[PDB]
Amino acid sequence: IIKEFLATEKAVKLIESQNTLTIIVNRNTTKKDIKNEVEKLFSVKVEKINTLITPKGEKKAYVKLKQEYKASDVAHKLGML
Amino acid sequence: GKKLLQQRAGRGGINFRSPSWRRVGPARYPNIEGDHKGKIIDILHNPGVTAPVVKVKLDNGLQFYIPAVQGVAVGQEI
Amino acid sequence: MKGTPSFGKMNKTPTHVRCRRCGRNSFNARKGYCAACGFGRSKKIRRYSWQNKK
Amino acid sequence: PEFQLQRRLAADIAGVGLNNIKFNPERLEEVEEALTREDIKKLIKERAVIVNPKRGISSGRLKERKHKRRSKGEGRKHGSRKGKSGARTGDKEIWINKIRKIRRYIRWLRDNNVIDKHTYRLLYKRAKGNYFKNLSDVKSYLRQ
Amino acid sequence: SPQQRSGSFRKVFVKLPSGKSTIHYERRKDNIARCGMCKKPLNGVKNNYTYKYSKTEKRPERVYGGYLCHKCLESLI
Amino acid sequence: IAGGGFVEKPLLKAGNNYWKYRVRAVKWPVVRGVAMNAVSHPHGGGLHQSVSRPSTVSRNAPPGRKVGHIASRRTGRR
Amino acid sequence: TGIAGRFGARYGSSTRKKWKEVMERRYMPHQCPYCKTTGKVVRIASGIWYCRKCETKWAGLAYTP
Amino acid sequence: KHKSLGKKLRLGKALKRNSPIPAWVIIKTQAEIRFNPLRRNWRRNNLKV
Amino acid sequence: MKVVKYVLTAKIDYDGKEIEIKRSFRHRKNIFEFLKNADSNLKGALSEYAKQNKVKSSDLPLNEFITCGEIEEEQGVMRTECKGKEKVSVKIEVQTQKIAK
RNA sequence: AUCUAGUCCGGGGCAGGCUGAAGGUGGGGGAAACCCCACUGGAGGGCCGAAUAGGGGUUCUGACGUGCAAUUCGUUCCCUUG
RNA sequence: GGUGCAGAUCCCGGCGGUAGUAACAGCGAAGGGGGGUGAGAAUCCCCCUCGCCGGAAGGGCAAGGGUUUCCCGGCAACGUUCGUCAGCCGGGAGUUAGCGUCCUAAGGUAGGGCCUAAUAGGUACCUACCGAAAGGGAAAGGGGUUAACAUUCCCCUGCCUCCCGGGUAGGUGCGGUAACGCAAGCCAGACUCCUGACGGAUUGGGGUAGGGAGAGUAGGACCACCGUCCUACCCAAGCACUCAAGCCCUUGGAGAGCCGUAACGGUGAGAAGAGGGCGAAGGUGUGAUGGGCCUUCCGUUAGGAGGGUUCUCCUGAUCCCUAGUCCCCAUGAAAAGGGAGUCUGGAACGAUCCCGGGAGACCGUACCUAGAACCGACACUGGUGCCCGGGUGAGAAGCCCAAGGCGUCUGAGGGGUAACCCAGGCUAGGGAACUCGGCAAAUUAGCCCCGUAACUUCGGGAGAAGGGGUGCCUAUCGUGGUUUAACAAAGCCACGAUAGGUCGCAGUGACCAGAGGGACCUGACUGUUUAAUAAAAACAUAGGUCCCCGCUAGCCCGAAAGGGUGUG
Repeated sequence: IIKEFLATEKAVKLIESQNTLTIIVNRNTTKKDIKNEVEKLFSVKVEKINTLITPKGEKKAYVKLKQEYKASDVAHKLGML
Repeated sequence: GKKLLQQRAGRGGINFRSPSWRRVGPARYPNIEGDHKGKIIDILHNPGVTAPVVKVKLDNGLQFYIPAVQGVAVGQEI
Repeated sequence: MKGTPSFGKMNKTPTHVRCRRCGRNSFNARKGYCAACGFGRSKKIRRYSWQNKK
Repeated sequence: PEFQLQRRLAADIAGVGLNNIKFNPERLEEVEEALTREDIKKLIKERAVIVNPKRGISSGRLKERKHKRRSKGEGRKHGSRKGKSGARTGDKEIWINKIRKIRRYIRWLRDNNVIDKHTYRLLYKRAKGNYFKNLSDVKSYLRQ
Repeated sequence: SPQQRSGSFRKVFVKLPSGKSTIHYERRKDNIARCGMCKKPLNGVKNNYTYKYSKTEKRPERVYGGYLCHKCLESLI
Repeated sequence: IAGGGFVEKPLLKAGNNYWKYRVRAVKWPVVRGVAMNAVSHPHGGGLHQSVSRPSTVSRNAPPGRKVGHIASRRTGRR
Repeated sequence: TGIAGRFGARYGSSTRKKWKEVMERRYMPHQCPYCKTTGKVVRIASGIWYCRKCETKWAGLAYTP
Repeated sequence: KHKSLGKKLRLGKALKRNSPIPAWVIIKTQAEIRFNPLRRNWRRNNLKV
Repeated sequence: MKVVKYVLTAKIDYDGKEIEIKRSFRHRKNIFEFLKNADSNLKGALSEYAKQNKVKSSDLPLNEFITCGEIEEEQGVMRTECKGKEKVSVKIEVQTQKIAK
């Protein structure tokens, strides 16, 4: 289950440059779909995701959106921009 | 004191087993009950044997190995 | 050589690693056994009459 | 007051070693505020980030020398060689070339009817027998 | 990653108009597939490190075409 | 069985001897004991290399002590 | 002495002479019992022989067919 | 690094945090100079896995 | 983007039918070894022609094709001829076009 | 038994040269027995040789000898397809 | 009543003296000037120059360390000096894969059973499973982008596995005599076969990296006079085509000889010669009117506009594939995973074809690979790795210089510099008188040619010994290779000789680089070993010789099951 919206200086470009999102979820150590989580929480289609294991103990995933969904909007809806 | 060199072989360690996987197989007479005819198909060398061996097919379809005997060739029938 | 170089080759893996039970990096992979947490050949926990001086 | 950033970055953007990179002794003030690869890229065109062209070994001398070496037998004498006899030239290779060239010559002679079959074989056997030594020498023998 | 055998030490500079030279690794060759009874060097079957799904192209139209030549085979039919 | 005239060709080289038993569990090369330390051989020890005891022993001899001439019918070259 | 010296001057001539005589019999041209002495047979290993015409493997001695 | 996620997969008390003391906490304690004695370093130490 | 290119259009002349093929080069070295033997090249080029659209048995059964003439250039135009045995010949024509913008 | 001893299994290496056994071929001397020469041939627990290619540590009882280090450094040796 | 202390080479804590003494040398590095920052500068930063390394101080890759990576701010210690600086401290950020996981050897375990009183004991048998980040094992690269990682993110080309949708060869096709060639049905089997899969030596052919040559195109250095050198000139995978050996298919018919090799050889069992087939590496098109490479100019915030990026040749890998041939008392791993062949049953729809569509767990992914990132208690000349330009030159030898890196193998400055020590160089004359001992040190040394004893195991000894030449330049010539290339010419290119002239003490000018000979003893030799006082005659050796023994043997080990010499 989704836990936070990371806001590093690296991330901010990605939501602009590639309309992706840096979101870190539980370490459930089993995923078929971090995908279908977002749309029931944000009504957005997914195009790709990936796997990260940070040394601080969290699990990061680069999720990018199809062009019909400008990721900056939902972030602005969330409220860091 | 410390046991003999002959004594050491009594442990059955690595230093005394053979790498028979590098060897062709156990060459003893396969068990038959009557009379059958076989043909030689191959001759191979077996390292720790000091004697060549033979691979022979059985008329009933069996694989086995016997020490090779003088003046016998592939394709001859036994 | 018997001096320092004898310590040289000592960069390879530890012959005893984290055994999952007692939290001691003392699992001899090579012997397929932990000499600390007892996991490997005793169902019971390895415990002795002389854990210390009496 | 340390800005390796710019110095390090330029090497990657130009694919050359760090030590071969220089800055303007003047424009330090307008190069410090570079923070991005974009910035270094923009500044290199503006000639703030001077890139050192790769140097090279000048070679005019050896051009003269090798030409001096080759044509007129300059220094090639046997009194100036470090290696042993066959070291410079592998005799086996020479025999290979030698045996090769004579054979294909007489083949061309046969397939063009220069000589007959029985002439060929006697010629061929001699070649394996080291009877000849040279293409000119072997070809000379043909006119007897 | 340590210097190994899995890949022929190739480079790139012949067929090349840009300016850049590097290295590549690629796995070893195959041969015509394995077992042994007639030990006959076969022919006429395709064996590449990829398989183009070419059905017959990798097998002769003879009766035992992919199997072996007629040197050691008349023991079955 | 094939292998006639097997040992006529001399080994000529301990290398051959080394690769003759490379797979057979014979311990190679064999090491004599009389020069060994007495701590690990019945006839070991001694500055003057000599036979310590008459090598022939009785049949009831314990294992690890039966060495040398074992149950010999006769000795000598002839 | 030819092949007897291919190791130089080592190991003793008497040993060499023994190794000498037997070796030629291996390389002395033989007669294939199956095809014929036409081609020459070779000793892959003790008991292993076939010329390059008969293609007939058979059991030989240690060093002779 | 081909660490087989037995040591990096575990994070925290294993493979984490030779950390400095939190700042504002120091203000609270008013302590002279606050430390974590558990301080270690890669060059001078050998973490017991 | 590449610059300068050599276009070769060879008109194949066999029985009745005239065949022409289009294929170019990149370094001015390709031409010579292309015509080094070209029998593998041309027959494959023909086989491509059959492959690309239609038809079989155009000039495939051509036997050993005797090389070609000698390549010639007057207005820098590489020209030569290649005939084979009988009733089989092909022409050679080369253009050097500057791609430009 | 991460060192060392040994073994087994699976892997990684030995820049360049030299020497030239067997056999092959052609000349030449005599019918012979066969012999000499030329080349070819490329076998060998063979030879020289790359500080750090790799190995060992030989003399300098050479420096250090409250170290570069609880066994080294520089010189100075022998091995290198087994 | 733990009871009174100077010790017990007492224990523990503090601090003495030797004392600002040793050391901060020794393993071939080295800095200098000018400017900046900041309180503070030999030590930090900017510029220029210079020296050193340069088969490693360079480049890329592990196990291990675990943030050592990057950004921002700092200096009490931490750094062998200092210090504005750092692998140090303090504040923040940072690794993505449809292109390890699977199987298996040495073996191991866990269970069922054979013993053990029991066992956390052994276990020959059976079963199940573990066992490689260099074994095998489906499939991608190219460019491009952040301070930080990338075959993973952006674009194009793909590609593989599986699953859908449509037609298509198919179930009912095909050419030739053939070698075989190809859009061949489907799914259930069942069996069998066929690389995967295995050593060393030696040699050829064919390739490819890297390089050079010349002209040309733009830029820089050059300059007392010449005009020369360097700079950039070039693009993968996949996709289409392609061939050199080898091995096969017809025809063909040859020896008193023919074919052919580098060599060995092939030849009536069909050689020769003709036609063909299967068919590496590579190469060529495409991808690629996109980028990449240099560069001109205008803009100079912001960007903007052009140019070219060619041609002809050479050598050339320890980097590949492809072949022969030799060696063995060594005969050089097995699975999974693939593919095919044959026979049975099934339904008629139906693909190993193409076209469109969909998907492809989880986890490894930062950095360093070592004169500062690992271990040796340290920022340690110890070890642990592995792999990879020119000239001179056989060379990965030495030298110097390319690429790159460094002036942190981290303390420095003064000086006519005493002695002395360690590294060196050189010494007239005598030349082993020193000396246990010629220890040390010296002398020779590369190469070609000539020439080479006694003895012997006839193979060597043997670079025995000894002698002679070796430079530079002006010409030449021969040989061979190479380019579409019988030869032969042309350009190239290597090699090997000849003549002539000429300089110096010196002509393997440095560097690199045997002193040799004779008599005798011992050990046959190569080999191995006393890590950290010993390398040898000590051990092993090839061989002779004897002993035991007919497998339920002999030999040896345990408590017992039995184990191993025994896949004999």
